[PDB]
Amino acid sequence: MAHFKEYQVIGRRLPTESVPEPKLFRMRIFASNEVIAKSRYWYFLQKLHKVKKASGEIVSINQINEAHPTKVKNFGVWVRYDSRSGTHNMYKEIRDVSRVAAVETLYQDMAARHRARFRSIHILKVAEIEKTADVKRQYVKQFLTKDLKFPLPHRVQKSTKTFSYKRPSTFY
Amino acid sequence: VEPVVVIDGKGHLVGRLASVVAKQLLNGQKIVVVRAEELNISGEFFRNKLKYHDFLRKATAFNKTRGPFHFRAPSRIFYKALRGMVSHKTARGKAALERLKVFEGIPPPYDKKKRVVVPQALRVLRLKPGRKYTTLGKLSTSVGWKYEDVVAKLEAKRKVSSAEYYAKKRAFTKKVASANATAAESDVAKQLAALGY
Amino acid sequence: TDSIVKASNWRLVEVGRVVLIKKGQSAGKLAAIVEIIDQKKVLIDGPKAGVPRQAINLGQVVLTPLTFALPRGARTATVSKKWAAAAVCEKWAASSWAKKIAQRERRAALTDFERFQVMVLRKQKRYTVKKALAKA
Amino acid sequence: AESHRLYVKGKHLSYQRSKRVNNPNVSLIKIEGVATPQDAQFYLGKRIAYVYRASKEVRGSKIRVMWGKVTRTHGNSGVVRATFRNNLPAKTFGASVRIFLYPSNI
Amino acid sequence: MKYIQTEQQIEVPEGVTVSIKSRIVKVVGPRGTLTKNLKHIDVTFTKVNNQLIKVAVHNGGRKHVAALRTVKSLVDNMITGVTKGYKYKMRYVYAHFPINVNIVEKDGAKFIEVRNFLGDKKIRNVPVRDGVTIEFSTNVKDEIVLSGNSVEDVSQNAADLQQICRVRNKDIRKFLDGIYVSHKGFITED
RNA sequence: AAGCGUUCAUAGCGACAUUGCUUUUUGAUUCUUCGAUGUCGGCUCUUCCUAUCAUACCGAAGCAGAAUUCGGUAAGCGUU
RNA sequence: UGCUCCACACAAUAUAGAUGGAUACGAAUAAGGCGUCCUUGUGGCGUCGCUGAACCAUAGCAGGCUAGCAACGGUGCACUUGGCGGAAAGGCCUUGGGUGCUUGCUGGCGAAUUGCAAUGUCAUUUUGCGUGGGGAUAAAUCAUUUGUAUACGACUUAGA
Repeated sequence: MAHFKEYQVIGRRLPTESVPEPKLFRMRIFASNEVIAKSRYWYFLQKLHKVKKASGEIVSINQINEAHPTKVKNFGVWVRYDSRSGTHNMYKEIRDVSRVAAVETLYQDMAARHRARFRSIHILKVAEIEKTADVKRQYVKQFLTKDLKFPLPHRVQKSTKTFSYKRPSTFY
Repeated sequence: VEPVVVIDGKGHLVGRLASVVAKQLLNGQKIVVVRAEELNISGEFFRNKLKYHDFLRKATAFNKTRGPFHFRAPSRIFYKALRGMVSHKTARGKAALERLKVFEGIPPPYDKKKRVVVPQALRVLRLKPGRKYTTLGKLSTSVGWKYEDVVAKLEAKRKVSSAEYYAKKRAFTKKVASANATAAESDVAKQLAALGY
Repeated sequence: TDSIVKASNWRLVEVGRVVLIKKGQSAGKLAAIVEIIDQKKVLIDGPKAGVPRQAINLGQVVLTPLTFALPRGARTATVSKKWAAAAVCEKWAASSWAKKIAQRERRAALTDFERFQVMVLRKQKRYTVKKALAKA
Repeated sequence: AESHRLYVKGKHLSYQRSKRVNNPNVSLIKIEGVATPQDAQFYLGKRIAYVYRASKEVRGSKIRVMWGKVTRTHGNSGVVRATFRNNLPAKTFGASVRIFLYPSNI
Repeated sequence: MKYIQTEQQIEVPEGVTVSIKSRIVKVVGPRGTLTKNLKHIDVTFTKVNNQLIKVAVHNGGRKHVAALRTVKSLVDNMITGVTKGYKYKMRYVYAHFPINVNIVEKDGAKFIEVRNFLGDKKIRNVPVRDGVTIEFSTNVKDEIVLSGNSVEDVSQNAADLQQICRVRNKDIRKFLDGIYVSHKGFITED
């Protein structure tokens, strides 16, 4: 599913004879399609307001893609992740080009770091870091230093044949 | 492509080498393994011994002369990593082991022929840099195989003779390349360059 | 009185390192490293070759010795002008690597009659050079 | 010249088969160097032959021969499926079978 | 974590020349020379002006990046072995039975022997490594000085003395007897 | 780890608990054998286990040495 | 007129599988290969690798015949000088000569009826009858017997 897309969502309670024209809550949702996004919305509004999707309705669904979708940027992202024996808040800072692509990475490594599947990850808020020197993760700050230069040593080489004859080099 | 290939196992994971050989046998390729003593297994050498002694202890109890024959030669320890690695019980598997010739070191006449390698099973390509690899040339010495020295000088003797072979080859290789460039630039090569050669 | 050490030169990873993409929709075009994300993901742009300015894992690309300076986080047109100014493409084709790839695909396209020509042509270059070896 | 084959070699792998069930109906073939089902269709459909030597001659040839057609690609490694007019004797595992270039499709 | 880069500085004084290919090093200086393998470290070396050597690691993990500081602490130790040399002055402490050591050449092979240890007749010969010279510091009681270039070998020899004179099957904490390193000095005082 | 252990909770321990393994005990049950699987103990015979009694090497101590006690690798060797 | 080995048939069966070529450094890879140069190295400088998709070879009735040209080569085929090679050497390389082919080049000659494809056969073994040459002219066992041996075997004996 990891080919996520940020589907912006607006939902509202069903109209009632007492108070029509309801509150019309809105949310951004990170999901692999329109469908999961629709319910993922319903999961979150299931939390913060007395409403279920049967008693409510989805006024609209739309797609989101970054204004400059090929510009690198730093993301400051909060999340609560359901631990093995509980749950904790969690504040990572990941540097990726697309807002969705950041989550593509984030859901991947959180599953690696603390074995939290896509099931229980609740992104509290994604906050793209608007400038530099305001992040607090060294593994990102080391990408914020100037003239980032380094080699990629020990290059791997795929082989389309099971046999070679060269004792392949590894220089790169 | 070559029906009988002299495969060299220098710096090759024993497991990964086994499969890329397990396949080729069952495709029917004639396979001769050489330089088998100094194959590589992934893990710390000390622990590579422990797992063997655990396997070494494993034997039938009622008659220790008919149980799992714990071979010791580096070629044979690799060979055992081909039994079970290949369906040895059936005749097809038996014919597979028939068409496989594991040969420690470089016995004749394969020395005078090309030692193919396996890109996949290479230690350099597969191991994370800095991880603990282990050569079987020292392990088999540490676990009973007793011919480390004799193969050491024998391989030493072949290498110093082979080096001269290459030294003679390089001399001739130089002259053919020198004549290549000298005869190059000719109009015939001009078609070749345009044509694709 | 002289100390000797070898730097063991690599193909460095930097903004301004001309790259060759290997696999994917492009699979063989040239690009410049726009900006690095991490050690396994970078930014590439192919205005001279039609490769859309994108972020790609390094696994689908291979670095080149080629080198040219341009600002980080650059845009497509900014990439283009320096690409044209430094004449990277032409000197890329000047690299012996370029000929090998080209003749590889040139070989992949030559036809049977061309094959038969080389069959004859290889024998002409054979005889001409072989006598020189014999005279040698 | 020195080569007279007008076929591409083919190593016969095995039966179309599951773990503990094998099917004589379909057999698997590998062509040397062919890589992907992207360019395996080129060999797909061609007439293919299993040549072998018999102890006694039958019809003016000690070399009895088996006929079959390659049907479809198989896996992602360029292995192809082939049906033979007479199923392989299962001794052919690892035997080089010929892959002819007709019916031509170019 | 894999820091993309890590750096260390090797301060080579002008009296020492360095030759490094692969991971094999060889210094040349007035004291002599030393050669050591590093085939298990996976680092990089480079130079500024043939006085500063820059060792580096790219994309190294925490356990990996530790070694980068070690080898710098190793190579400068090479320098001090060839610009200073390492002096290990020893002490022959004993309760009642004094320690006697015999500079003795068995057969072309030098071994230092421990005799009179607790009045015991053990021929406790100990091998001595190359360049490691044994001299009794005169004018001061119960010292032995181990002089040599390679800090590892000179210390390893001294460590061997520590263990070879190790009193057994007794509560050592008051059986203070044995052999002990007074100081970890240098051949030259600079 | 409350306390004992001169002083010191953890040399030795170690109250109040509390978390494991075992089938070498004995439990509970009845899955197996009622058209037979010979049931204790002894004799002798051998292998295996370690959760070590001595033996090799060590470590600790309220271990001056000996006797010591705990602890480690250790089933090779023995255990009348 | 046994037996073996050299040449050939040919006849048989027998094939875990020929249908261009196993086309030969080592070591290392966070490093080398190759080339030039020398104040000879852990050297200088340069090139190169980023796939064997490479190198050779490869055209001729399934590879026939004939003529000619530019050369002194390739290239079989065997011969021969030698050398090398004991890890399972059993092969490698070389001198020299002859031999055929040569598609380096030009020409000419014949290809047909298997009739629209029907592998359209070209190998590797070994034997068996024989061809026609070479070499060579024995053991073992039973039985008798001895005991260092023994249930019987076996072993150890001795015996023109």
